[PDB]
Amino acid sequence: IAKVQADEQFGIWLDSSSPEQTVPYLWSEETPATPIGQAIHRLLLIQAFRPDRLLAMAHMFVSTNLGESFMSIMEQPLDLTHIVGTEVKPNTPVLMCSVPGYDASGHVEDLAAEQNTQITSIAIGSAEGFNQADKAINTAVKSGRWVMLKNVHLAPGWLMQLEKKLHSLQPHACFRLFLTMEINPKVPVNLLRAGRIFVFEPPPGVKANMLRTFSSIPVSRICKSPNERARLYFLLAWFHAIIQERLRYAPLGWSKKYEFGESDLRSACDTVDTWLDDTAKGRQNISPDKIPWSALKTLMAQSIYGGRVDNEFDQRLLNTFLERLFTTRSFDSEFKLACKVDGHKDIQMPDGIRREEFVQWVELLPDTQTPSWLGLPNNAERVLLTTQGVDMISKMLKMQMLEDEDAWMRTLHTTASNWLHLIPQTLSHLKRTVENIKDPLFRFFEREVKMGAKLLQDVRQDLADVVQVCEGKKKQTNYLRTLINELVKGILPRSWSHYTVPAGMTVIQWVSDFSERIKQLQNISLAAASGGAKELKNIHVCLGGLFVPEAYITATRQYVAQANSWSLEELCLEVNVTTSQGATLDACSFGVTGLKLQGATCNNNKLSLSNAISTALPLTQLRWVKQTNTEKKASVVTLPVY
Amino acid sequence: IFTGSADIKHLLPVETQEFQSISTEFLALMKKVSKSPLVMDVLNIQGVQRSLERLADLLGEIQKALGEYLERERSSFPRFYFVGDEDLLEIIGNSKNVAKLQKHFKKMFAGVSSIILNEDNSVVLGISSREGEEVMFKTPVSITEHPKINEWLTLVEKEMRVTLAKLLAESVTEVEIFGKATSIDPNTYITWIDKYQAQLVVLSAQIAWSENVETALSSMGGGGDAAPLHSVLSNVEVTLNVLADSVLMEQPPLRRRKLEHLITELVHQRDVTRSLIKSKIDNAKSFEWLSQMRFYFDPKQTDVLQQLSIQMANAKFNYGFEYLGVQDKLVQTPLTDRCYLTMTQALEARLGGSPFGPAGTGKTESVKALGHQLGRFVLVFNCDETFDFQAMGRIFVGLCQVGAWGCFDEFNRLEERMLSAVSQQVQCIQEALREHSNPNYDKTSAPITCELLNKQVKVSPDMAIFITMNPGSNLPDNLKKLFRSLAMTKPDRQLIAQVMLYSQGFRTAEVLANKIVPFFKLCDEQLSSQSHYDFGLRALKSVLVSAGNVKRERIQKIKREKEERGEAVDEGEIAENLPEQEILIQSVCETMVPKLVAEDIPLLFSLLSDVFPGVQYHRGEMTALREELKKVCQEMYLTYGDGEEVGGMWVEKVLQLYQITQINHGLMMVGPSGSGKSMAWRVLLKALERLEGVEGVAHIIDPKAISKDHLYGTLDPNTREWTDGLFTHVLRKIIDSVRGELQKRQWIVFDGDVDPEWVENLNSVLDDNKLLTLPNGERLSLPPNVRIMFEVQDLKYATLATVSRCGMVWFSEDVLSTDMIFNNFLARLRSIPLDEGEDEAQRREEAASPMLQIQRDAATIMQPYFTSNGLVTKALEHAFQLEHIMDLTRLRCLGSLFSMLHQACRNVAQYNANHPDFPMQIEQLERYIQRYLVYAILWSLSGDSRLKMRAELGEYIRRITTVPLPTAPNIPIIDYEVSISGEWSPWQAKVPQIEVETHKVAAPDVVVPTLDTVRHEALLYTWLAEHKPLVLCGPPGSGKTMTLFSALRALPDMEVVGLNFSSATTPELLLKTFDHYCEYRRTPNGVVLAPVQLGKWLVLFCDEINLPDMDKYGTQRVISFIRQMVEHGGFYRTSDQTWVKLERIQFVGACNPPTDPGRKPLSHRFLRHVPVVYVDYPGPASLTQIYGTFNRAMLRLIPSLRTYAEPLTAAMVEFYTMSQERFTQDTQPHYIYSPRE
Repeated sequence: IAKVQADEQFGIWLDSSSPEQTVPYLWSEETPATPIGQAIHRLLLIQAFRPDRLLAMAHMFVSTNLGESFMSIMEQPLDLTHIVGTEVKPNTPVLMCSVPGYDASGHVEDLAAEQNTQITSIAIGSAEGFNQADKAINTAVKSGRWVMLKNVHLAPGWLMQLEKKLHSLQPHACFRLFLTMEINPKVPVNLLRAGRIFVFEPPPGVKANMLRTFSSIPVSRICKSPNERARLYFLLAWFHAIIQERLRYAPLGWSKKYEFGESDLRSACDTVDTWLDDTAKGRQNISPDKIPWSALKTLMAQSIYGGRVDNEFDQRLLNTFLERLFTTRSFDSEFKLACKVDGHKDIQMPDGIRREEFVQWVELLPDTQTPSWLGLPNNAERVLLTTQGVDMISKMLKMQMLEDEDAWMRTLHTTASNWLHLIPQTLSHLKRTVENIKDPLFRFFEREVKMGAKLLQDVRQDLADVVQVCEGKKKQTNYLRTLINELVKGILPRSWSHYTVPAGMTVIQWVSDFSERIKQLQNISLAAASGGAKELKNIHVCLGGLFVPEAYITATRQYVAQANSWSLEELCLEVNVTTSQGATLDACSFGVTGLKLQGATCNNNKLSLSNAISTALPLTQLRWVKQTNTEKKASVVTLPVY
Repeated sequence: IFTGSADIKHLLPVETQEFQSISTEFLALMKKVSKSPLVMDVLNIQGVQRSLERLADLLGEIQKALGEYLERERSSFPRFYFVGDEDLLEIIGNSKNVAKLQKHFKKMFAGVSSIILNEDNSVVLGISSREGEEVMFKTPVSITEHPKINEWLTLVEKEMRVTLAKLLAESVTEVEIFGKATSIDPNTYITWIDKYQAQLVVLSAQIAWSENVETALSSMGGGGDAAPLHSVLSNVEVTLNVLADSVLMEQPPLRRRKLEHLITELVHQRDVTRSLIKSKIDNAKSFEWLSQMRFYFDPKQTDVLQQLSIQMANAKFNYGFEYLGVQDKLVQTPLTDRCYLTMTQALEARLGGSPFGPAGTGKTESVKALGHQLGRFVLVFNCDETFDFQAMGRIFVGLCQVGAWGCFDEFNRLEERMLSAVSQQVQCIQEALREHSNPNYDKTSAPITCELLNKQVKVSPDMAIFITMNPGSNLPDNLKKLFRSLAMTKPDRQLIAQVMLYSQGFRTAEVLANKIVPFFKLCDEQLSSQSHYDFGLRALKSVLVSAGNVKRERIQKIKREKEERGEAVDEGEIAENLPEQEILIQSVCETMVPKLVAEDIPLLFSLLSDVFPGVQYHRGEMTALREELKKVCQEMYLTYGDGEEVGGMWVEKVLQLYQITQINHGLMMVGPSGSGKSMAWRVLLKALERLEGVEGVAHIIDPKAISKDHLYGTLDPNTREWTDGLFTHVLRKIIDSVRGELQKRQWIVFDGDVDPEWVENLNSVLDDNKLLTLPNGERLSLPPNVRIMFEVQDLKYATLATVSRCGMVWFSEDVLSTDMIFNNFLARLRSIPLDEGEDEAQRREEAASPMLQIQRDAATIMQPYFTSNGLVTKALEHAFQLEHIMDLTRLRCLGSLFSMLHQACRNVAQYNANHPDFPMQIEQLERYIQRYLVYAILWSLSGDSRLKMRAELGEYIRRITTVPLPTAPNIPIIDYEVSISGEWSPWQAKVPQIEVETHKVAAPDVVVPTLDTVRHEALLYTWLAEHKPLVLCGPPGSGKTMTLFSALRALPDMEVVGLNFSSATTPELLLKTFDHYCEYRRTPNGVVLAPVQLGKWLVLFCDEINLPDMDKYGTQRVISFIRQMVEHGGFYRTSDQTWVKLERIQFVGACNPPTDPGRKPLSHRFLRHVPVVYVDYPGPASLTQIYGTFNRAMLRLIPSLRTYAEPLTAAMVEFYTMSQERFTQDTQPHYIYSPRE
């Protein structure tokens, strides 16, 4: 803290694009540190200050240890020739595991063309596939040919039978069997144990998705009459880029990782072809204004692409994208496909009419790509990397294992001890009278406080038993040994989360959430016991500490409706973000503390788009007013509360 | 096949002769085998192997020929693929008996439930639906000219299609008049609605509206003239006003359904015409009209399957003219229109549909509505425990052959082999359908064929497969590229309730729906979670239909009272000046409040007052039934109420049960034990027999103590004859009406816990079909005079399918207060005699007996201690704080206390019998009764706890009572008996000291008397007189078994039978004990089981009641059997299926606490009946007495050491006591010390 206070040019390091090349010397030392010691010192500094670059910094750490060229073989095309000619035993099938919607058998066909080897390619769908695959393997096990089975994840039991057949096989020294499959946990574990694994991911980027989309569609369909349809296909291809890379940026790009696959593209091409054949009636040219834009927008926002969409906000996002792209204005030569790319640049749509001009423009795309291509802010990339940065560290926490014998429980004794010492021992319960049933907020707080007290008792008894195990006081039960292994790897067990809980989150942030949650529950329980029911409105309630906030919203609605004698269908919502300290609450106003605004800054109930990832909102006064039948102003935006 | 149906022989004569020869050979061979059943003798018959192989080949030939004949018939008439095997042999074998063919039409066609025939059964004149909707054929089918079954079945299908098309043409020709008239006569419209069927009415309305809108758009021409669209909108608004005025009258339910469907369709027409007018659409080829669903009728088409073409976006379909009867119309929400768009886009792309989402969002009903609107046969296959794989290949063949639709609700719930096999078949069918894409290539369909069940099956282009999924999850990988998914995460409930209310004649259907829809979500969130609460969309729809019925009832009542007076009655006028929120709150309360628990009813009323401000619900006053309830409850010593009194809630619950019997024919009482549910139905029955003057018969059956093969009957596995079960005998006795039983009203009450196994056959009669089927094959219809009832403690193991069909009443514990129990006890004791036996029980007066007067005086004495804030209630609420070996049920302690006070008045009568010179005077009576009440409260509450809690309860009683307790400082009050005089007598003074001989020093039949055994012996002597089933528990070795045996053998009339229970005790143990000791004798009152030893009361010792094992459902068969003997005074003989009664039978039992590993806790319906005593270890004083006696017995061999007897035993006790302080069970489970050591 003293060194970061004393340093003058620290600030340019704080917002640097790649600060890990210029980490400042701040650590106090007595002997001159080694290059690897300097590397771990700057690694800790990068982890502390700017974790977004942290993964990249980890690469430089490997550059300090095992050479600069260590990961240099990844970003090269895969050397299949040397591996299948030298490194693969003929009784070992080569497993090619790709993601769904992606294929890698073209590599096999290219290798079979290059090495001059005959290949029997068989896709498997039924028992005829069983018979043909067994006949092909029984002939090529003597002839020494090459046999590929494609999409073999569909029949796992027959794959178990095939592996048991292959274990007793004595093949020719150049017979090679490939099994190409999707990455799916329906595969047996022993085939991945007894095979050569290869992972084939598509290259990330908008441009590569456009190349794959344009390669998928035949040229004979695209080059049909009328001439405008290919232009539309380019727009359709752009649409299949413009959300799929957005699927890389969950939860900011979409609420969940939807299954926007190849069949959506094929159905979109089919409905575009059918509508253009119904509209043009075979003519060579039609007007851009006579294209049924509403038909395409509706059938691709509701039928083709929107069927997988369940959230209405993602449906609104898809409809805004479709209304921003699939118009007649896109046919104009001055259309910007992506505005404010890197703040000031823009992406203009090419003016060609034939397909090859579009392919040339797509090939002439710049190799630099920012999230502003998709409409996202650039700092979302700054989010996404550091999300994966967390996904590094906990994974290494999974790899701690137990092997240091010739101190896991030696650390875990103190870990469970301080986790016991953090949380209070006993949470008090609220007293049950009749006069606080007329106040629904007390019903909320009692439904909160039993759930909190039971989870407190559960965590306390489990941590007490774990710290008994760490001194040898207790015999290792299956539940206790599983719990102590989960605590070694630092993962949340299933038997610990019992309310609406964030997924994929570790145990230390979990126990910090208990500290804040039952601290807030103890404070509101003491206030409810002391001041009576009337204090229950004036207290500032954090919605994140409650196990259910929609009950709080409905309880505030009921409190207003009972206080002023109005029907529950008549009230509507209003939010005022006040910033002056000690703002006096009104009759229908309830104080909410600790909300976060992602992507904007609010001043005087007025939002402005900002490049900060999050801003801590002050005490929000949530008010319930009468449903006036006023037309909504165009300057009013509906935001979701997650 | 060759003997069950007699007409299969004439169809296959060669196979009949062949099977006759084969049967002759096989019976001769089997007679030769039956001569010698030795295995080596069967192996040594001459030429037996060649003959067996020849017979096997011949039987295989007959089977192959018959299977090919059945497959030929199934390929002839394609709907034969939808029927089972033996049903198909029944259908073809009953060609000359057409009526037997009538029951199979429901599985075959969509709505054709029967066929209307000639009087001679030679012409099939027409067809009918399930709901009585009928169609006469335009051309009749003459079955004499077409005697083959498949021939006249194809003719029936073709003529139904022809008649449906011609009637649709005439209906649209007549309704095009009403489409263009600004003024509509109600009478001609009602004549049109009553003339034609509901699907034809909705179809003609849709076709006429679509044609008029298309003609209006052609007349618009892009000139900006919105006048004809306004004209069509005004016409449909005029029809809305005409139909909403017509639905407010009194209508038959068929025409009410037709008007409801018409309102539901035409309101959507009004909304879409409003949207079309608002969006300023001027061209007929605009997408805002193309995306809406369109119809085009061509009467000039000769082909009867394409006279109506239904189009939506790019998709077009031809109307299959399948009879659907009267289905349920779906409210066309935006979600429904989006579903229609997605599924029609997937069907035009030759794909399949996957509407995925949570349960209850109208997925499968939307698929069914889409299939019905296009008029195709839809078949919903449930993917939860009703998944037969033996017929689903045949079902897929029928779907591909005749052309139909298939829906699979909850495909996520299937297991792996089901999912793999069905997904492979569906994948193969969908790939065959995707071959129909690219018709330019498919100019030759080459009669398209698919691989199914290892054969080749032709595929119709009108067929479709739909899969419904429940995520939370993704589709199987065989079909993920073949199906189009659609998220139904939330349907629009507000529009559904708006159209449902507006179809029920409600004038203000917007604000009322906007109130009621969030109220159900409020009830689902704010109320505590219960497994029988239903806040779903189906319950909301039922609530709205019931609200329409309540409004119609109020309108009819106003019309009747205005008819009686002299006033002019207009239905619109009396419907105008009338509140609708009161109707909705009345229907909501009258549906929901009987299911509510007592803790959540003021939360429900708070929510209901918040949603509906200032609206209150008033319970319907039934004054005559309440007067008969007052008479019956005053007859049977029961407290009464009239709302917010001591007993009002029980009368409210029994009135709710009366209304549920009026509404639902299957009902349950579902509250906890001891809350009045078991006799409230008898009170209602014996009040209805006085109010209506109709005889009431009740049949109480225990469902779990009697096996399913005994309850419903089992068929003979060989030599097949049908044996009736208990329920089937009851129903057969009702339906035969030999004794005129159908004139009376009969109630069958299944007094026992609910379980899915014995109710699955009851589901076929518990639904609206009301038809019980049997393995015999009889189809029995339940008469309307019968009402199936249930009595269950909880629904811990109740399936949803049975609980959805039954109206329920929750009889909570706070319905019954303790004051009602005290009133029942005092009013029983002031009127019943305790010496009458059985003769005067039918006789239920001042000078009847002196014992009645002395118990009346005792009641007068003990009444001030029986108040709400007196002694007994405070002792009960303090004893509920005490822990016991089992759960302290309130009614158990109260019944035990009442029995012991009965024994107190019996003791007073014994004093007056032994001293006839002067009676029991009032002061000594007051002292005896007031001391005995303290003694009886102490025993009846703290007889199930340790000595420290006996001392604690005695201290609390001493602090809160006025009666003087004995002065002695360190002796608890539980050791002082109340004497027959007014003073306390110590038990230590009452125990004798006996000396036992040397020959039996540790014999298992002798006992040494001490304080504890004489106390417990007096307690069993009190409890055994009134035949209460007594149970003693405690740690092992405490001596309960032989104390019970010695006290039972000491009584001169108790004949003791010692039975032992383990984890394999069926009721056959008790039945064999009754067959060994008792006998059945018939009397004109009824058959009765009695012991052979006349005058001796038989007692069944069962040594370990806890030891029978619980089932999968928390039930014990023998314990429920003993419970029904104690509660009902008898059981059922399954061989004759007749009620027997126990005459001189008791039950006593011993136990161990249920914290022991081999024990199970007892049922709360059985724990109410039993008074339970906790037998502790005897303690140091009792053991010094016992083993001082035993060592003085032992030291008679050696005569020089008498004086070393007594100093030994104390030491022999004392060290043992420190073992009981040192070697605890927690250190090691075998560190157990008892007097057995």
